[PDB]
Amino acid sequence: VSQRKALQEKYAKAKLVPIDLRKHQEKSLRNKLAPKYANKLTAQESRRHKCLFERKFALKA
Amino acid sequence: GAFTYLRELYTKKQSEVMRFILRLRCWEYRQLPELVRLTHPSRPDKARRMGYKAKQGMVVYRIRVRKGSRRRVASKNRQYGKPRTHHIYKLTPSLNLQAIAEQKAGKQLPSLRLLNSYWVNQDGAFKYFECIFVDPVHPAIQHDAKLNWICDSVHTRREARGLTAAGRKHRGLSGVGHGFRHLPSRYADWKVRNVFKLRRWR
Amino acid sequence: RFPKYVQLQRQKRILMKRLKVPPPVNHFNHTLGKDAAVALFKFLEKYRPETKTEKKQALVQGVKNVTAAIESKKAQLVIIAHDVPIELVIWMPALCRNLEIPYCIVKSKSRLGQIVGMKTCSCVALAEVKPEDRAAFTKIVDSVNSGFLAHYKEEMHQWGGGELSEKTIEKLKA
Amino acid sequence: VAKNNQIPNDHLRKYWYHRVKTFFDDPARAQRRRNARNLRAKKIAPRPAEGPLRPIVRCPTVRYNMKTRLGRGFTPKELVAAGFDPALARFQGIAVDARRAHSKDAMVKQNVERLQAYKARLIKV
Amino acid sequence: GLHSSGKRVNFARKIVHELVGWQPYERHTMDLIKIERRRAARQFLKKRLGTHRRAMKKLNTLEEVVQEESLHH
Amino acid sequence: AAHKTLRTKRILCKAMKVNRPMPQFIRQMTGVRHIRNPLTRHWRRRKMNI
RNA sequence: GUAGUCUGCCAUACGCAGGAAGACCCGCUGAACUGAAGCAUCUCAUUAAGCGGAGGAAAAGAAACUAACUAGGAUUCCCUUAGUAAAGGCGAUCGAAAAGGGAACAGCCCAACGUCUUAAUCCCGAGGGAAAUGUAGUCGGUUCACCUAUUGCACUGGUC
RNA sequence: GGAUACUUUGAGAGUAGUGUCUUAAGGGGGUGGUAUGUCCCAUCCAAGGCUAAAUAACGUGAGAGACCGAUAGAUUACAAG
RNA sequence: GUAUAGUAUUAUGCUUAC
RNA sequence: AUCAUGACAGGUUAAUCUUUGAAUGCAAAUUGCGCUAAACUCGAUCGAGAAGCAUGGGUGUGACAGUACUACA
Repeated sequence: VSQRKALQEKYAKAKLVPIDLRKHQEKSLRNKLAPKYANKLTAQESRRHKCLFERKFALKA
Repeated sequence: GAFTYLRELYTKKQSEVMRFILRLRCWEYRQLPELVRLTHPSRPDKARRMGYKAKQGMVVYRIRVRKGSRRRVASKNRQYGKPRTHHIYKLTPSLNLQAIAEQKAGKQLPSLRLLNSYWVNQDGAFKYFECIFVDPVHPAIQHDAKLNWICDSVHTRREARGLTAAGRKHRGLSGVGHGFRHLPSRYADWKVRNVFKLRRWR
Repeated sequence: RFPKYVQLQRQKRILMKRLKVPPPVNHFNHTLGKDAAVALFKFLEKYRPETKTEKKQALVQGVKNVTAAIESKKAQLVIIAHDVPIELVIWMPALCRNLEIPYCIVKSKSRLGQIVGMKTCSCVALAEVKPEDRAAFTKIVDSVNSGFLAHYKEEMHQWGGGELSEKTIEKLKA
Repeated sequence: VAKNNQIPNDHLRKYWYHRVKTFFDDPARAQRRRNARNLRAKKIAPRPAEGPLRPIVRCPTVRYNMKTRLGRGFTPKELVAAGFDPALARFQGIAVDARRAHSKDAMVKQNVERLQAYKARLIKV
Repeated sequence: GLHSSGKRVNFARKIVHELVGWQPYERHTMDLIKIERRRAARQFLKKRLGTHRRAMKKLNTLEEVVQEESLHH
Repeated sequence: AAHKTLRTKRILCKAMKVNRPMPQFIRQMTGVRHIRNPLTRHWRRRKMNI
């Protein structure tokens, strides 16, 4: 653990880390893409969402 | 524009200009192996109808299916049981030949999502089909809102489960109306009708 | 000896000569000569499209965009690469015959690449031209009309057909 | 077959006894439904949970010409007459249906007055 | 208005048809119209094209093609 | 035997060190009685089939 | 000879595939016992076993749909229609759909085609690469109406 | 889409699918449950794609009972696959 | 597929398909 | 080991993780037969251990093959 905490600091904040120092996780959760990419909006869709967003409303008593 | 003319040229396959071009291609395809990769698709216009867009990750593969129907499997041509089911040769496959084309190409290439296929050529022996594939892990397809639905794990091997355009034809999912009422799935619908239901109050 | 793909290349070249070719596909075979074809590129060379980083902060250069110019009737003349799927450019000639646009059919697709700044191109056309030039352009438009005058008289009922070997010809004369 | 009973008509020649479906879920199913629509109406707040608003609509065949039921959604014609934006009216809590165009003049006058009563006392946060 | 009114697609149908030409069964049908066997010719098209209303459209097309050659010849 | 392989010899080792009486101190610990060692055998009576 | 391309094969850098499980789900393949008091069509059954493939659900889904009205309006499921219309050595048996009531309710966009946009696009991290065999974008123009911020996913233990 | 062959359906001069051969049109085409031509009226625009919720659950993991009480209840209340 | 003799079809050459 | 420098059959997470197995350096009824730029670690320039090296396909990078296409000689 004296090795690993020192040796992780060398490779942390850098692209393509070693396999030992990657976190464990599941197979399914790695290969499932990050929710920004799934949820990102088309240039048609984003421009209409300027106006047609899910706005709040209510009724009078 | 330009791909008006490619469409309207390809309508008239049986003509001296077009029949010449298809024979030269079909000569080349007989010498090469069964499943083989292309750099770019032989029919650009027809590719984009079925969902091809020329960027990194999108891959194209020709494949060769044998014409004619598939015979029954028996040991020494023996048939048993009731004589209504004694045929060997007059069978036809329930799958289309496009489906059998895609389903061969699926078995050879896992790690690779079939978008769709289409027809390129035929002779006496074989049909030829040009399957579009996608590498879903590649950043260009991982990005882009229009295409990245493929990257989800629900769409792993569509050709096996019959969710291609050719897949939806055999399943009879290509029509709406009185004829097509029975076939969610042909099977799913059958089960609902046949389940025996015992309500709690009777 | 020859690793199949080498054997296919050669057989494909010979098999195109041996068959009765259709006339429209055949018309593609005729091409501008190296006297005139060198001159034509200079006009194109002068009008070469811009590269990236040569950007700050002319020429129509593709099958889809060239058909827009031809059907608008903006194109002064068209250039077509001699070889490409042949389906894409077969009708370039049928359009330019109909609407009375003059057109080359220039050899190599790759050199139309080099002048534009890609690996391939298959299609070039000029819309506006330049006041500074124009004079150079007329000479080339006259050279294409007068040069291809030989061909399109022949080509419409021409079949570039069976060349029929050397060793086959010896057996016939027996 | 014996005695004076009616012909024996039991559709029980298939193996029905493998494909049995008992409904002991039903009162637990009622709560799975019910706990969903409460976890809806908190998240939907401050918007009204009984919505979205839907048109009054005559049923088709000869033996239901009398009766009138809830439809799917208002026409783009009926919204514009009432004073609404067809695309945006989905997010104001009014269901919209582009397809329906056999509704004659009498049932339009209901559904315009139906939307006006909504738009009279709709307000915005 | 919102109708197509097809100029540009139908212009493309002309010049491809001029370039490619006629298909084997249409040439066989045109030969039967030259001989004056119009009734046998429509039976030939009905087998090929399948239905009656498909076939009678193609005759009314192909009769106009042969009557264009009457002015030329 | 002789001429046994090594992984054959590994099994025959484990088959003879496992063959023994159960220890006395488990009956003293757990207080259960009448537990026999299941992998006891005799060479003549029961063959291994390995 | 060299300089581009096209096609093929080899080597290498970086992430991916396989195997488990399989009640439910999707696509193929496919019996016979049995019933018809025999048996061959029919039935058991588009079932069992077999082959191939997914997910926490799957599949379906936004009209080449119903209808004939005082008209409905994506898909799925429950009730009823209905043991009916129909099928059938018209024997044994088999057997739906629209409408009606209810649960839930959400719509979207490529292709080409706008005969326009100087690739205006994307990946890699000062510049390389893909792409014109086509990536990206709202059809153009006038004129009144009007809308302005929230929405998904994520949520912890202890004491008395 | 057509002819023909096989499987399939309540679908009946073909409900759906598939083989073989054949193969359209686009001021036009599909559907309206009896084949075929023919005149009206009505209703939709195929051959590309994505999409939550209601729904299923003889597998695996972690409160209830008018059930069984050691020949019962699971093959197994125990050093049991 | 193709070239030539003769009664759309018969005859015997061609090779590049096969 | 006791008012804590905190007992242990408590519960997580992270290390370590033998021979195997999709099993993946090539095999296998065998503890058989290989290969490697640096770095790592003992070993005193040069040995060993440790750790690498599979097939298939994707994008990039490089190299080779061709009387395939083309221009300039």
